Amino acid sequence: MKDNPISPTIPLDQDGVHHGFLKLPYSRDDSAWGSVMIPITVIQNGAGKTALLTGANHGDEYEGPVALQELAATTRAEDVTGRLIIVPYFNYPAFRASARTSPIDRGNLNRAFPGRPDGTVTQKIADYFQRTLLPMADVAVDFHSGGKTLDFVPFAAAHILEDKVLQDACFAAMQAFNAPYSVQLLEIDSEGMYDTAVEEMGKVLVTTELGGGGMSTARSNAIAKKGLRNVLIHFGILQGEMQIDPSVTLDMPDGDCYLFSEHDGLFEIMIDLGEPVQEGDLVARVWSPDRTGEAPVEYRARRSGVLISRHFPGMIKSGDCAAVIGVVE
Amino acid sequence: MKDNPISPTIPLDQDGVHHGFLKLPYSRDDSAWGSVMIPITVIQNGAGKTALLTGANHGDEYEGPVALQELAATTRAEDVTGRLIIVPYFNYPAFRASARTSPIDRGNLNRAFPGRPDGTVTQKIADYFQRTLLPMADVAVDFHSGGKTLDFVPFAAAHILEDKVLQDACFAAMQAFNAPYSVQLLEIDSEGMYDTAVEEMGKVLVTTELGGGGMSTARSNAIAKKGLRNVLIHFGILQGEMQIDPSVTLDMPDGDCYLFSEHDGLFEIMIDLGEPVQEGDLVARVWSPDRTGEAPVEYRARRSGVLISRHFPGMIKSGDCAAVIGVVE
Amino acid sequence: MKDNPISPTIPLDQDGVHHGFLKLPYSRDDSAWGSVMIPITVIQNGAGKTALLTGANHGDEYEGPVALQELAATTRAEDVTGRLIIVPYFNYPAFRASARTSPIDRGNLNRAFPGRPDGTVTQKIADYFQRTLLPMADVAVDFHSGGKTLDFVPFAAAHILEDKVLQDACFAAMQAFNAPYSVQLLEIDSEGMYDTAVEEMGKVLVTTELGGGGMSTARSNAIAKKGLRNVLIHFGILQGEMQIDPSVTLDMPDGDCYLFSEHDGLFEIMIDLGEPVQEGDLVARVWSPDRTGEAPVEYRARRSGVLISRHFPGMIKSGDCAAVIGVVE
Amino acid sequence: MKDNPISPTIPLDQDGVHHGFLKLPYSRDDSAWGSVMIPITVIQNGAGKTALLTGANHGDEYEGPVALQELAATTRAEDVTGRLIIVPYFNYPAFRASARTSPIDRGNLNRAFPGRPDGTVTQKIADYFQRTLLPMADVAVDFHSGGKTLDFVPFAAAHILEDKVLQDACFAAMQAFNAPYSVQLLEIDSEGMYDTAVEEMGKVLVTTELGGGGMSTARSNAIAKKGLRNVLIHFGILQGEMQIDPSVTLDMPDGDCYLFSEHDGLFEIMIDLGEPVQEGDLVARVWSPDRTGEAPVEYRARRSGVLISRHFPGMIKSGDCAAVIGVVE
Amino acid sequence: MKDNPISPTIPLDQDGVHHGFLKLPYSRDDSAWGSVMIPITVIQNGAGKTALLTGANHGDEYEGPVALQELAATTRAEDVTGRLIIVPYFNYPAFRASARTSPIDRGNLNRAFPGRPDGTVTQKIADYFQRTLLPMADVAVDFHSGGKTLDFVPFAAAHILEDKVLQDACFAAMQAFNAPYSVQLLEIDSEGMYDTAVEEMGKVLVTTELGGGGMSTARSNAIAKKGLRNVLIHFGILQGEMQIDPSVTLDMPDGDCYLFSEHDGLFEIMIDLGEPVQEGDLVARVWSPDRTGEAPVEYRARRSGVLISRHFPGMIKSGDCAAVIGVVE
Amino acid sequence: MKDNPISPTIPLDQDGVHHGFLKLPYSRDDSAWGSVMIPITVIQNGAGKTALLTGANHGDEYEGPVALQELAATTRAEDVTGRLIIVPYFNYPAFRASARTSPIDRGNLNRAFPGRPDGTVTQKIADYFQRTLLPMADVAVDFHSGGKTLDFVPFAAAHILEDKVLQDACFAAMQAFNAPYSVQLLEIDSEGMYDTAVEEMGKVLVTTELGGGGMSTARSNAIAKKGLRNVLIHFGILQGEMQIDPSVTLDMPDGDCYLFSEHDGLFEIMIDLGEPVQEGDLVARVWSPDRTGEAPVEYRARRSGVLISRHFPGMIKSGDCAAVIGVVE
Ligand SMILES: [Ca+2]
Ligand SMILES: [Ca+2]
Ligand SMILES: [Ca+2]
Ligand SMILES: [Ca+2]
Ligand SMILES: [Ca+2]
Ligand SMILES: [Ca+2]
Ligand SMILES: [Cl-]
Ligand SMILES: [Cl-]
Ligand SMILES: [Cl-]
Ligand SMILES: [Cl-]
Ligand SMILES: [Cl-]
Ligand SMILES: [Cl-]
Repeated sequence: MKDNPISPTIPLDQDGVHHGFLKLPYSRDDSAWGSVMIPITVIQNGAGKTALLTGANHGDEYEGPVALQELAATTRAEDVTGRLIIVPYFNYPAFRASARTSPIDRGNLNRAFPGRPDGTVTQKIADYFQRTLLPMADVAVDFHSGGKTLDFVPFAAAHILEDKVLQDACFAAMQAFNAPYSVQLLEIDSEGMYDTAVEEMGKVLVTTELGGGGMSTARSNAIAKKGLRNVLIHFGILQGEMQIDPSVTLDMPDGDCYLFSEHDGLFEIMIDLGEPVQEGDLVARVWSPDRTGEAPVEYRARRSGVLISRHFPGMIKSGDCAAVIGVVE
Repeated sequence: MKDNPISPTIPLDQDGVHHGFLKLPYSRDDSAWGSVMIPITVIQNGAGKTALLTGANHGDEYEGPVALQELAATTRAEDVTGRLIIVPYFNYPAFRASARTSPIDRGNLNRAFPGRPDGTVTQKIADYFQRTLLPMADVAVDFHSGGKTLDFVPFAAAHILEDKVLQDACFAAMQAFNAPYSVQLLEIDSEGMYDTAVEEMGKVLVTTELGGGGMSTARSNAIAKKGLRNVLIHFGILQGEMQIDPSVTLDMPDGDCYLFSEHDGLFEIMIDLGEPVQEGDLVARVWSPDRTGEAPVEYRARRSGVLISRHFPGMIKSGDCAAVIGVVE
Repeated sequence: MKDNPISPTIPLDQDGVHHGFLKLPYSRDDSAWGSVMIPITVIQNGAGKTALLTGANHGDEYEGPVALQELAATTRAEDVTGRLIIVPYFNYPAFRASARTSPIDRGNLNRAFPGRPDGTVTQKIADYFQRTLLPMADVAVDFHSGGKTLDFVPFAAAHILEDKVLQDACFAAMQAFNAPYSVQLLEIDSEGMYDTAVEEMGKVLVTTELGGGGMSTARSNAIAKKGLRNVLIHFGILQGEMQIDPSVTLDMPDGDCYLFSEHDGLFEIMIDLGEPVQEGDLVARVWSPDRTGEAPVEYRARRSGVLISRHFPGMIKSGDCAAVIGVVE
Repeated sequence: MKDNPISPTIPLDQDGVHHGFLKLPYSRDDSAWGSVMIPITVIQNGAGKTALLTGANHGDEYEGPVALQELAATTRAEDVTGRLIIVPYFNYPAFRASARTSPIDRGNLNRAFPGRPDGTVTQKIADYFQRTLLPMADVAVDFHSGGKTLDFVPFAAAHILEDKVLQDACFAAMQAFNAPYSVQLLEIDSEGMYDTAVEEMGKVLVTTELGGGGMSTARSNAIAKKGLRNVLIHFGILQGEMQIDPSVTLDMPDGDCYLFSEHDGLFEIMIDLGEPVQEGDLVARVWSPDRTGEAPVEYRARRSGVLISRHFPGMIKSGDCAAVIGVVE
Repeated sequence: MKDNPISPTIPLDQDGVHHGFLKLPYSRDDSAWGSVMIPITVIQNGAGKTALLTGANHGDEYEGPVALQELAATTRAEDVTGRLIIVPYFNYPAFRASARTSPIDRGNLNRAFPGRPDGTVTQKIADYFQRTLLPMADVAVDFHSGGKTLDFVPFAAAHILEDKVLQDACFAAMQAFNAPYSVQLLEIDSEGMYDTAVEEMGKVLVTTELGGGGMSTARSNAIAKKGLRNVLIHFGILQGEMQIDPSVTLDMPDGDCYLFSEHDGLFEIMIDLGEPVQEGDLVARVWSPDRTGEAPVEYRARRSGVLISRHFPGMIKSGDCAAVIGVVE
Repeated sequence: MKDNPISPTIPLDQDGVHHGFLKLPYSRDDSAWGSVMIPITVIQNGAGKTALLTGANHGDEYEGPVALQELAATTRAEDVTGRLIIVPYFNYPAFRASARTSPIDRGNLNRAFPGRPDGTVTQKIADYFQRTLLPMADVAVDFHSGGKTLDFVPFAAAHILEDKVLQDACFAAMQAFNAPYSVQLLEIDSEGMYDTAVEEMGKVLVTTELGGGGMSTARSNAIAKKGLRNVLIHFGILQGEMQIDPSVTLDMPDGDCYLFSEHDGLFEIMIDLGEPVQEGDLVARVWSPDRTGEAPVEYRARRSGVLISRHFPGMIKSGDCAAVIGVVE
């Protein structure tokens, strides 16, 4: 396989604090000899694990990026035993466009793995992570949130894996994160995902869904920072005492959606995130976007639980997931 | 002045429940003989005031539209003493585009008054309301929310007016709405506004800011429905007992913004809506959108209070209002 | 009033055949020192009336432009007694974009009159015609067709005017055109129209609707050529014998539309142009564009007649005129 | 091969009338957890063939969709012996955009076969038809028309195939359709086509070209309905007597085009669809789109015949097929 | 007249060096409570004239902006006797888009005067300069270059004015600038121009054309810096000795263009900027953009001189000014 | 492999002068039966080499196209001994869009080789050149310039190749071209390039960089014409005496860039093309595009030399190559 064309502007394996870029050549109409300059910080000191920390895998998901920018700007080499490789804006082009996917190639980075060194920009990013960065990491933390179109109760997630020893390691790392909700689930759609790239190498992956709507709050930003610091202590890279608060564990959500809208319209949710519903209760109504006087279409809960995910925008489209009802363990 | 070209598909002054459209002729490349069909419901019965009820003055503001669609679809003529003229989607084209302003003319309907019958689509809407609908109304309720770029604590607002008798009437109607926050304020920018069109006629206007972010919640939707029902009881059009809960009154916010961003970047708010801050406390930080390792720009509270408004999206732009700190009476 | 900035590249009042442009200065991002070069041909010889002949008042209407390009390219000075001022592409920018309206300013040239010399490109075109060209003309012929969104039976039209002497002159010119259908109608929407600009000067105007759909046929192109040659003989500018065929006269259509769609969908017309319908007969059905199994919405004839106009495209929008039923005299 | 991700919202093999959707997951910036909901109706009763019926393979071709929506909405289970699988909008996204090709991926569905379950939306549609739906069908009817850029005399077509037994079966089905014109032709460009997908399985395919211009007429819509009903009787699925009218058979058109334009301009056709031309007769002229006085470019018939296809829009581009001359058998 | 809504973030009349913004409120879909933050620097010390210095009146013209950014960043209060008001990016939105005109309103700022406080963004900029900034200035320097579509020999220009005393003052200031070419000309198109706004107040205006093509060179940047420093010494605001080099004076160019292209194509200029041509010499040829083998269209010099302006891009459009031939005094 | 679908409208191997097109079928929404008509001229006479001559490999690079259009229009068969195959607009769609890459597929033709007959338009062009045209050529001349974003001193280039006999042949052809600068360099990025397609067949390739900025001058156009005529004499196809002027040879530039910008802003170059710099001298400064008063970012020469390449536009982006310093042999 050809070598990936990315070259860092900083060394990745030297002691100290280094701030620079992954330079990905990108020739196009408005820059014949141009590049995508992906921000990166490496902090390395003494002996320990290397953690690869990413935010904005999707460009409209902000909690991880806030936590990672602060981490990169405020952590001293002397506080670290091991290595932090910090990339707050993973699909950097998508992040710059405030979009889930890249405006260069419409690439969903989270489904681009293992990528290729001679493909689209998004594929070249994936390939560099697959073959260059991940092999130097022992563990990975990849932050997600709902994005502009979805909102979730704030959870950390661990995966059901064939390797039960790794599964337990991932579960322990997820507990350390200590988000207000905790999940362990089988990933239905594992092919091409970043999580799969990490896990199939035998490495612990920590992942989240920390809110959504294309925004973040002080509370959600604080969940990301605590969770990040906690897992970094768990991995032995940072030192100190972990913050431990109550967490609500959700029964195996099957990761699937059952309340798909069959109509475009004005979206009216009937309960808010985290709140209970009984089987048959109204979860949402879709009102006509183009006339008055018409009965709304109703979406009812198929079982009892709490609302764990919702369509975010005021307007919903045919085929959109309206809501997901989860079950507290 | 020429007559406005809008013609309703239903009568506006007949007893009963009528659902139809304001047909605004709109000739353009993709429809030579086309129209904007603005949904409208009229419900009239017995004797009483006429209320003109609008939502989606701005197209990305959803609480009012939910409350008004439900009102139009579920109210019986026999429940009404007076007249309801219900227009859930006021700048209908903006609403269809999920945008603050119309995609036809970039018109901000809320600053288009008094409009003109021979202008842009937005101006023709304004002119029809100014000269045809408002003169048949005794009172008006015009719902707002922050839109995609802003979020507010949920308030009902009444204006400081030169006519102190009307000012008191507006204040009383705002109290009846009974949102979780209550405001009375002088409008700095009154020229061209819908509120001014109503108030300068000597008529009570009820207005709100019920959340934002281009979405609504069951809680915010419920605030709109209760407030609407309450004011309609206050105006004698609907009957029943009002729902009265506690409300927090905000001292005269001067309606202005003091924490303008001077930088594009990643927006980190430090406290959430409704939460307290002391003078000099950090309210927000703007992180570099294109590198790591840089100290963030900080925005500090100029006085003590609670956060009443915030920039919503993850990314903030130079010149955006970051936040507004209000003071509890 | 300022002088219009248009300058012809040819003289407009010299004997012979001259082909050139109306140069309208147009400074913009992609040409700081640029122009719109509107094609024009002047043919002048001996003594007689001047006719001003325009096509593509709307840019997606093609019969007139075909007839006028052929006229400009094939008429000898020696065949003319008077003057032809031939502008096949009247809203030239709209014509170049294959659009009803200009892509520069969205201007509908047909409603831009009297225009202004310091306005938008479309307004400057109108102003030049209003103050420079029309005053040198005795008569005008302005070709229309339905455009991309409409189709009409092919008619020549004369207007009901306050000046009954001019009305009769216009009627006679319309009869000479001898399209397969003939109409005389009161124009409901006369303000700003080209037709009004001509007629209020006391001048004969010949106008048409010769088909539509953004295309033309050999038959429709031939209707335009015969009609043009006929009226030019009637006006004494060209010599020869007129072609006279049968014409169907339509009773005063009121120029208005009664079968507006209230739904977006798949458009199914039930009779074709020129064909009869009885009162209450189905004229069109609108099928759901996004599901199967739903009963279609039906549009029925309000009176007996023949179909004289129809919505053209497969997809119809809310507020589109579906069809117009006319009555044979 | 991976399973296709499409799941129907209805059963496809149960007796009765079922209306629903093929849910194709489609995650993108404006819907992270979204779908393309392709309308589908299944009608099954008793014993017989299964027919797979598609319209809007190309999204700007309307006759088939009208005929299929009516079929899905008006056919009773009790009228059927066999199964109808009805998909009026085959490239559903293209249909929603009124475009030949999908706005998601620019996919021409008619050249996307056999597709793949992990490709673009258009490829996933093709793959589902190739591996799931077609194998449950005995016969297929796939409607085409010219689209926005082309118009054809209305024909049903059967293909010259290597399997002469199937060729005869296809020919018989085409005769039953009984369009006003009949063709049997060798398909030059068979790779990737839907027709090839059906035929190479040993299955009868019925295909058409029923007009064009991005519109349909009552006559063309009626041709589609009769042809559909006729072939469904021929296949034994519906009962009744076929409608048989005269049909004109065209000699093997070689499916190729010889009158390509080498110029952009104003398109003037000289004869209309179905009308005769002699060898060397003028078929079309292209006039300058940007000046007057220039001789037009002429396109002449290479042999005698009738006009069977034409460029539709008023403006023609360099490299566009102007016209095709066919020969009556 | 209403007050302009712009408020500076810095004082404009205080001694010292102040860097900030003109905050122009700008509410729109992507920022409800947003602003255009126009950069501004004020440097004031001791006694003297105030100069108002602008670059990027057009956003794709770069020499002035380079010279003004350096001036604002490197000049000490102690070096100044008077006041510098420095706005390197005058049509700031156009500058941010690298466009001649604003992407907000397509406004050409140079023709927006006197503007209005309640108009478009561009008009509000003009109004603030007309009524607030210009009245506090004694002199103005407004830099231009050709932009993306034009290139000029580098000149400073002074205007022929009715006030001959001011005319002489402007001429003297232009000589001090000492560009490699010098011009004094009557402005044909004076209405709405910035230059007119300054001059009609009785104030000296210094203007330029320092190159073009949407770029600048070290030589052209150096012409701007020397010229700026020179005029600031001439006005008594900066101290030191002026740089004086040879300058070529051009005879009254009439500011008009005579070699307009009547064709789109590949543009071949035959002589370069500053080089001589004789009457009848070939100045440019336009080659067909869509075929080979065709004779090019030729543009010949109407009189002897030197090339002072040229169309820049490889592709030229109908109506573009190809070139202007000037005459050395 | 399938045959490429391109068919010439002229013979390619007949004596004489032939002007026509490569017809590449291209079906799309705005032309169902359309084509890309690539201009081509073939001139053949007597005995000799065939040269394949291309311009506008990138569509915004104009010197080659000017030289080749003139060559195709002015060369007589009788002047030729051999064959010229002249394609002035190689990526024809990119040329028509004045873009580096095709607007159809964003294809960079120069990296599309060997292409495929069933791929994108750009790939089909490449495939036709790879398998049809190149095999009939003995030599190739492929013109480049910087494009809209880059400017270069005008050089002819020859490559360092493994076949040292061919390397010497290429070097000799480059010397004959006799541009004002001469280079021989190892191509770092050879995979997929046109140059590689030619050279790996054992054939001499002549290539250039003759200026840039999306424009050309009489001087740069003249460099292209002389160089073309010279190499055609060297190859024995045209007769006459070569023009020989001084040429500056550049030491092996490594073809790489070391002064990448890490900042968006206003670009100020400090020396111009061809001018000397010493190690550590300032080559460029990037000024803030959104405020005043800030120190600029500086880019310094890493070694002594002359400026051989520069970023062209006024605005530079993060990751853009600012400049390249070369060394005179
Ligand atoms: Ca440790
Ligand atoms: Ca009452
Ligand atoms: Ca006569
Ligand atoms: Ca049967
Ligand atoms: Ca002084
Ligand atoms: Ca020879
Ligand atoms: Cl994903
Ligand atoms: Cl507002
Ligand atoms: Cl009109
Ligand atoms: Cl096809
Ligand atoms: Cl200007
Ligand atoms: Cl390249």
